[PDB]
Amino acid sequence: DFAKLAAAQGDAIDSRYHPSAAVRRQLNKVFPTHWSFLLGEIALYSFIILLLTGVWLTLFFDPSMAHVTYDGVYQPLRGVQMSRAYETALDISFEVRGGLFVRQVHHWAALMFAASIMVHLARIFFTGAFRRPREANWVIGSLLLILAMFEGFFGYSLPDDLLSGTGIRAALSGITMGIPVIGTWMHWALFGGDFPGEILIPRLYALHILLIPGIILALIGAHLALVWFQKHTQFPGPGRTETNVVGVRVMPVFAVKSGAFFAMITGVLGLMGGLLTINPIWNLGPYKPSQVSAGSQPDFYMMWTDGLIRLWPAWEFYPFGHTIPQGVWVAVGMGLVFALLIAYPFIEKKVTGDDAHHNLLQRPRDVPVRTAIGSMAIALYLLLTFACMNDIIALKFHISLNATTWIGRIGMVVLPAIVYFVAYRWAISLQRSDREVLEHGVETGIIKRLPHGAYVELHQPLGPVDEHGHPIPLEYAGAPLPKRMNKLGSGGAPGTGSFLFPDPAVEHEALTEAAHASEHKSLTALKEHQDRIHG
Amino acid sequence: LLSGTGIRAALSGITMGIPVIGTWMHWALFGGDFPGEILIPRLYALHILLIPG
Amino acid sequence: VWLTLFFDPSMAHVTYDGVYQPLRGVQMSRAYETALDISFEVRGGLFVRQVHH
Amino acid sequence: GQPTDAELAEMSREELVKLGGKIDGVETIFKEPRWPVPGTKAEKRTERLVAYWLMLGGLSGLALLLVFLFWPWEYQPFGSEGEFLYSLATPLYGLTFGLSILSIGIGAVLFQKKFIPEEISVQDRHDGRSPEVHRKTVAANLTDALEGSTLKRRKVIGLSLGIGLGAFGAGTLVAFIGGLIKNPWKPVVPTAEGKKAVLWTSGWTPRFKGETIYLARATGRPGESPFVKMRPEDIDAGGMETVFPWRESDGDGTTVESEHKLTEIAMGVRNPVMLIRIKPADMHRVIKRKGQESFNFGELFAYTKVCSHLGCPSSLYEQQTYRILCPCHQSQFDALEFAKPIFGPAARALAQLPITIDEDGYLVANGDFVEPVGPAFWERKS
Amino acid sequence: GQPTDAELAEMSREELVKLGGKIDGVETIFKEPRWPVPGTKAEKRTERLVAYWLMLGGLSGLALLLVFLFWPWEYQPFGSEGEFLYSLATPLYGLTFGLSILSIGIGAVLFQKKFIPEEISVQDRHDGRSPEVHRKTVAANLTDALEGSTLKRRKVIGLSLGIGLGAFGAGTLVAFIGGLIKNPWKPVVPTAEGKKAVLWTSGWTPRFKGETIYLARATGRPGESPFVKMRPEDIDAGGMETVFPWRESDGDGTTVESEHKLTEIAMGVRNPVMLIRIKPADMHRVIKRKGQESFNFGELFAYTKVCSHLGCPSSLYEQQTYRILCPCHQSQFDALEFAKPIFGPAARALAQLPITIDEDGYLVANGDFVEPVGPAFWERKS
Ligand SMILES: CC(C)=CCC/C(C)=C/CC/C(C)=C/CC/C(C)=C/CC/C(C)=C/CC/C(C)=C/CC/C(C)=C/CC/C(C)=C/CC/C(C)=C/CC1=C(C)C(=O)c2ccccc2C1=O
Ligand SMILES: CC(C)=CCC/C(C)=C/CC/C(C)=C/CC/C(C)=C/CC/C(C)=C\CC/C(C)=C/CC/C(C)=C/CC/C(C)=C/CC/C(C)=C/CC1=C(C)C(=O)c2ccccc2C1=O
Ligand SMILES: CC(C)=CCC/C(C)=C\CC/C(C)=C/CC/C(C)=C/CC/C(C)=C/CC/C(C)=C/CC/C(C)=C/CC/C(C)=C/CC/C(C)=C\CC1=C(C)C(=O)c2ccccc2C1=O
Ligand SMILES: CCCCCCCCCCCCCCCC(=O)O[C@H](COC(=O)CCCCCCC[C@@H](C)CCCCCCCCC)COP(=O)(O)O[C@H]1[C@H](O)[C@H](O)[C@H](O)[C@@H](O)[C@@H]1O
Ligand SMILES: CCCCCCCCCCCCCCCC(=O)O[C@H](COC(=O)CCCCCCC[C@@H](C)CCCCCCCCC)COP(=O)(O)O[C@H]1[C@H](O)[C@H](O)[C@H](O)[C@@H](O)[C@@H]1O
Ligand SMILES: CCCCCCCCCCCCCCCC(=O)O[C@H](COC(=O)CCCCCCC[C@@H](C)CCCCCCCCC)COP(=O)(O)O[C@H]1[C@H](O)[C@H](O)[C@H](O)[C@@H](O)[C@@H]1O
Ligand SMILES: CCCCCCCC/C=C\CCCCCCCC(=O)OC[C@H](COP(=O)(O)OCCN)OC(=O)CCCCCCCCCCCCCCC
Ligand code: HEM
Ligand code: FES
Ligand code: FES
Repeated sequence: DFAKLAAAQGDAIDSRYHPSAAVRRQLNKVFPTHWSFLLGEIALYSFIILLLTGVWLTLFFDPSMAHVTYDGVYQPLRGVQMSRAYETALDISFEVRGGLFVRQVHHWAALMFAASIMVHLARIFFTGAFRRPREANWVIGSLLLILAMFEGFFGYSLPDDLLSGTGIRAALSGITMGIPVIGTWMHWALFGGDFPGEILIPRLYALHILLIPGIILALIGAHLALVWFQKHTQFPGPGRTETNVVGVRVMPVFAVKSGAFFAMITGVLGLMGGLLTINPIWNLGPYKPSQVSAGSQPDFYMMWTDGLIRLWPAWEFYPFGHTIPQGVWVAVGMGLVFALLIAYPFIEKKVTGDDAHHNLLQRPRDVPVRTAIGSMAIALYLLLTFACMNDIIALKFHISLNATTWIGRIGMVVLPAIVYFVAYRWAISLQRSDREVLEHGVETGIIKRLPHGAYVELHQPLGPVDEHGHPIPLEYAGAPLPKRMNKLGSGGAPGTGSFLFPDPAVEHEALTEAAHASEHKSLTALKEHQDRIHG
Repeated sequence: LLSGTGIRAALSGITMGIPVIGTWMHWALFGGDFPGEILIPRLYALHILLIPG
Repeated sequence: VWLTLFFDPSMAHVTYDGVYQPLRGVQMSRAYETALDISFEVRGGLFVRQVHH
Repeated sequence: GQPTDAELAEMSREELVKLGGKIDGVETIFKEPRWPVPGTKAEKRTERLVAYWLMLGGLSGLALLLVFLFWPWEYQPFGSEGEFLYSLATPLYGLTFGLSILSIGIGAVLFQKKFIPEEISVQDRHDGRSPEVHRKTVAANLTDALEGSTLKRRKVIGLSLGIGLGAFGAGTLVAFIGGLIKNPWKPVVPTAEGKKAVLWTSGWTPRFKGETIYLARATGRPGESPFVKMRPEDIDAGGMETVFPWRESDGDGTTVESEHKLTEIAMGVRNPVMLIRIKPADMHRVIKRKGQESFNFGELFAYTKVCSHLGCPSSLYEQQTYRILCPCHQSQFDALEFAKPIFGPAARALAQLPITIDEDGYLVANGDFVEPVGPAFWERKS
Repeated sequence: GQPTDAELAEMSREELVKLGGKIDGVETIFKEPRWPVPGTKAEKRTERLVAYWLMLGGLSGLALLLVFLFWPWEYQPFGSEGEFLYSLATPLYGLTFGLSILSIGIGAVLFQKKFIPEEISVQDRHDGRSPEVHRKTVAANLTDALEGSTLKRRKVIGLSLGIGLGAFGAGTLVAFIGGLIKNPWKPVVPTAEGKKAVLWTSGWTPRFKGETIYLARATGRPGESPFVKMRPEDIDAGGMETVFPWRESDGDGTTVESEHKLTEIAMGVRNPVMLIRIKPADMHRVIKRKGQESFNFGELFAYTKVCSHLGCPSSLYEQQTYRILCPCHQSQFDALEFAKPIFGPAARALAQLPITIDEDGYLVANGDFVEPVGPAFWERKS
């Protein structure tokens, strides 16, 4: 009697505790059903998969520089001195059932985590979800992005590899020693000595499996709690206002679709871990200061920092008996990048004057200057990433390596400007298109007038039509406009039988008019609620 | 010496004496015989992240 | 957290060659070696591990 | 406007759901089932579709279990029967797992989009500026806690608590971080000129005056005799060889005392050097640095491999251009001239090792680098 | 019974605190200040007392800082000038830190107990069985979510989702734990009788038929020649020596190839053995096991050190009692008889190594243990 068991368990729960009101509030919480609001969930799900795979990895990983000869199964690396970290990474890859798959899905989850964090940041920035109520949310999310970047750095640096080791040597060691007053001291504190200090990988292992994941988990908890209680913002729409949330309740629909989305994201990541090879360390010999490779790139989320290193033009200053190497330039650049990213909402409000409580998102077209600035920043980030990749770009796409370096150097001040101008004008022209639709109706096929030979596109008005043909223009309300009669009530009733065979006409008619009734009922309910809010 | 002797007693002997799956639990925890080269890394994971979490 | 910043979990055998004279040239694991390093060659490391225990 | 003391008994499920929405500030508008018409076969087809997706997920999960437990996993040497099975083993694990969970997710999404009823529930958002009753009551509670405590009236306690907390925090933070803080300039590395700091000294620093440091070539032999003495004749015009600072005392790796000295030589960050043979025809284009004019032994030039910018090895030697390129950040150093950077982030030249030949003709270092060799840092160029 | 729309403006702090308590179900009774009478000098003394405690905390925190920054820390070898300072270095760190924070805590407690007003606030506890409105509305919401979803009507979906989730769960859990699972009976250790399991084989198992396995004494020499061949004359009546299975191929630890075989010998769990010289007077009290009657060489008996119960070494030896005691759990084995347990948790006798002397008189195992030597397990005694 599962129904009786459920009832008895509910009564016992509500007697021991009293979660009825709280649970009802959680279940009844309404979440907007916009697709772009799942971008953060992608990052959350990738993070969960990262935790689950990282536990498995830590069950088999040994962090240490203790030198050992492999003497494993992988023949191409036998008798070669390597760190125990590399040896156990190879053991995970080869000598544990499914360890290669687990580590590959872990790395793919890391890449998807960074990518989805970037996409979510783009969504919120361009939609203006950081304004008065949620600047703190933006700030903690920026800290979260920085932590994710650096944890991925430490994660692919954990198995001491040739690629990851040379990346560490460059970024960490060089840029740390570069810092003027405390650079060498920071280097010695972090590595416990010179660069190959025998505590580096244990320290990174701790930072990567316990410390940084703990901070990220706490910050994700704060992030999700803030989103939960500062009810999720929404785009302007029929019944959507600054003081309501139009969407679906948590329990019946949102919970089911979020769980299913998590399942599908897990499936995508597992499929990638299977079919796509990620970081094949066995091809990469154990780290040695002398051995190198041509590629020498970090993961894509640090590729922009590496590209900054490459592109910045070797400007070194030599104060009285001292040196200020080119690494400090990039250190300051990264500092500026993070500072501006964290402080943008406050910069935005200082610049514009907006101190209003904003609960309705802005369309990126509707906010041109911010959209232009975001496009400019994305262009700069892409230029830096492809500059880091300039080695492989030059190799495959036959471009001189010097040519790619200087393309990056010039474009990091030219391409941002071009993209800013283009994005600003593009946003304004999207606004112009929206107003054209508002004032003339949707466009359709052309018709030749009866008496004379005029051609008229035979538009379709979206609002009340004047006594004559031309309609009364509507007022823009911040919501997208249907520019195709495709997406309106036109040409949308295929035979509802099946792909290969029809259904009885009675069934088809019943279904089609039932759907018509349901959709017009939804439209009428939204219209009535909209009229009720002010009217 | 002290703590490794304690491990050898409890974790190894007790685990490996269990009738149906004792040796199987021992080998799966230690990655093989008692002094298996993964015991302390596994305990480190368990002790800094997994169990404290 | 402080201890993890200095501890190295591994059975990888090493001769101490550290500061504690009574154990010098003796085969030991990296775990033991770094615990000794915390005790002796890290300022306040002995205190931190003792207050931890 | 009443809590429905006894009407809940006869209130139906729909009425109770509406009441809950009302209490929570949620008004459910157009909660309509997906299949109002009963008995239609489109409903059965959609049912079968979601069932097929869920069953595909289950079959793929069973496939994951069967392949995981029973498949030729385990590395297979090159060109051996079973290599193909091993190569597509992990792909099969990932394919089965991902397909299973993805199909389950697709089935769940289809159930939500086809069977779970459609709603446009609208929740009243009470964001911002809690009602004045709550605000003023919280303010009163906090202010009463602060003032009643009699703080901001015991000046001595106010200052003493601040001093105590500040001193304790200072002591605790300093004791937390002093374990990590180390002096980079503590003289530790022994040298002919007494113990010196690590950054100044590399494997090429003479431990005692007049020590012989051979430019030993690092044969890839796994462990035994990894470094072997080198002769000028071994290199030929337009050739580069990575050499290391090997000492007679640092004999082959057969012993245990050795194979730690050799490991230290191999792992020395500032140790590896590139010995390049400048072509005799191109020897006339060489421009030499101050104090490094006699460093080259005839047409042999020894430059540190460590890039002068962030310290990656600069191994990519290009002959017929005499350019030592670094792969980490694409910086070229003109080997013909003193190895000065003529492109890329680097701004300082690579340190040039003084080389010569000892008795028996083997290549040896004729001294130490006249400058620190790794990447630059604050305490440099003086 | 009204929310005080505009009364809050003139409501005082006490009234607002009472209102908040009322809203939260909290009635603050007897919230009285500690010092109603003003100007008294007992108040000043108590103020100064808490101030003194906080100032002691601050002074001790500064002491922690100064001691940590400037104290003769670092190990001092032994009987060395500075050894006394080092010995109380860490105690001083702990003393200063603990005293500082303890004094801060004492000051805070005294401030709470002497200056913060005393209250006996009583909160209304609404535990158990949320009001029927909430219970029934939650039940209605959950039941509407379940039934409206149309589940428990699509038997094909109900069963397919269960099958899919179960199959995926089982694929995933098996694929998680399967990496860890290893057959303890995979024949891996080579032996004269082919590869055998690790539990069956020890360091005393002859790798090839007729192999010589000397009972090498483990000298404490740090690294070089750790194991040295042994002779019966070395022990004297009532003597115990820990010996290991040393092969001629496992030469001294000078080479890298050696010092790994030797480390394996030292770290072998089942390798160490105790060789006991039974006193000739007491040789007549010896009882011998089935198949172990000729194992002893004259008055030499070689018993495994690993205790038969949980595998700790049984290193303690009592002569004139001939009792091999295990420190882990206080189990004694009668060495005179076959090393059968005559006390403690152990129930199986220690395995007896056959021993003899080869040419030159060096002690060598005359075979292998006729039983598994470590602690017992399921697959044993057959
Ligand atoms: C710092 C910086 C950006 C310097 C400039 C270097 C650079 C990126 C130059 C452009 C590269 C191109 C597009 C070369 C083709 C020749 C060329 C320049 C034609 C004119 C360009 C132009 C305006 C054309 C008009 C039409 C048009 C837009 C054509 C674009 C054609 C292309 C290539 C579109 C895709 C863009 C693309 C993928 C560029 C390469 C970028 C990267 C990082 C690829 C990474 C990558 C590589 C490198 C693999 O080898 C690989 C092997 C197996 C699986 C996966 C991959 C993989 O993902
Ligand atoms: C103008 C205007 C109106 C401004 C608005 C005012 C404003 C700023 C309002 C917001 C207020 C803010 C930001 C408050 C603080 C928020 C905060 C920190 C809350 C606590 C968060 C929490 C719970 C835990 C802490 C998490 C955490 C680590 C947060 C900080 C995240 C950041 C900024 C990390 C930066 C890391 C970084 C690069 C530091 C520079 C130090 C250097 C140069 C180290 C050397 C170095 C290393 C070590 C590398 O690994 C590396 C790798 C690749 C390339 C280069 C380098 C490199 O140079
Ligand atoms: C060889 C080898 C070892 C292979 C294995 C690889 C490995 C090591 C690890 C991965 C293996 C595993 C365990 C994979 C499965 C992972 C997993 C649990 C998937 C669940 C997805 C699934 C099976 C769905 C079935 C379809 C279905 C009926 C769905 C409806 C019922 C379900 C499952 C609902 C789940 C809801 C859900 C995702 C809850 C997450 C809980 C968390 C952390 C946060 C909740 C939460 C969410 C989700 C928000 O979006 C949100 C947005 C704004 C503000 C706040 C929140 C918020 O608090
Ligand atoms: C994390 C790991 C989790 C575990 C997952 C993995 C577990 C897999 C276990 C199954 C694998 C196969 C078992 C192998 C090993 C095995 O178990 O032995 C068998 C035993 O079957 C029998 O007859 C026993 C029944 C007869 C006696 C009746 C006894 C009743 C007892 C059990 C009642 C007490 C229970 C109390 C519980 C107390 C709990 C304490 C908390 C017989 O030997 P066999 O299968 O031929 O294996 C040979 C080796 O015996 C051979 O020494 C070797 O040489 C090889 O040849 C090998 O192949
Ligand atoms: C407000 C606090 C005021 C105090 C300022 C403290 C900074 C001045 C240091 C004074 C001590 C220096 C002289 C005697 C000591 C000396 O010569 O040591 C030096 C290194 O100084 C040390 O001791 C440790 C330095 C202390 C860490 C300070 C942390 C930063 C502070 C300033 C921030 C927290 C304060 C609160 C403000 C923030 C509030 C929060 C908002 C070099 O070490 P070395 O010669 O290589 O030996 C190594 C051994 O030190 C090493 O501990 C050992 O572990 C080895 O690794 C070893 O090699
Ligand atoms: C419902 C699931 C039904 C499936 C039952 C699974 C148990 C039967 C195993 C069938 C495979 C055995 C024959 C082929 C395979 C074979 O011979 O391998 C053996 C070991 O079997 C393995 O493979 C891994 C065993 C699988 C783990 C199963 C985990 C427990 C399950 C039963 C519980 C989860 C299921 C869901 C129920 C719970 C729901 C939650 C409420 C011995 O390994 P070995 O010869 O030493 O080599 C080592 C390599 O295995 C090793 O992976 C490698 O990592 C090395 O370390 C290597 O040395
Ligand atoms: C990849 C790209 C790089 C990354 C880009 C992200 C960084 C943030 C982006 C842009 C910031 C600069 C915006 C442009 C600032 C406008 C200047 C001005 O002249 O002020 C006029 C305003 C309107 O006044 P109005 O009554 O609307 O009348 C209309 C009058 N014509 O005045 C004000 O309130 C504001 C006065 C001063 C505001 C200070 C803002 C900057 C604060 C420092 C933060 C760092 C800045 C980094 C810059 C890159
Ligand atoms: C939170 C975000 C995380 C990110 C972005 C991340 C990223 C990465 C990446 C990219 C790798 C390289 C894997 C490879 O090269 O095969 C890695 C390795 C590793 N990760 Fe993480 N990780 C995260 C969380 C975790 C957690 C929570 C744990 C522990 C529970 C963990 C444990 C490990 C271990 C042990 C390794 C080394 C395994 C190996 O070398 O193959 N990671 N990480
Ligand atoms: S690391 Fe060599 S040029 Fe930058
Ligand atoms: S360990 Fe020897 S008696 Fe228990």
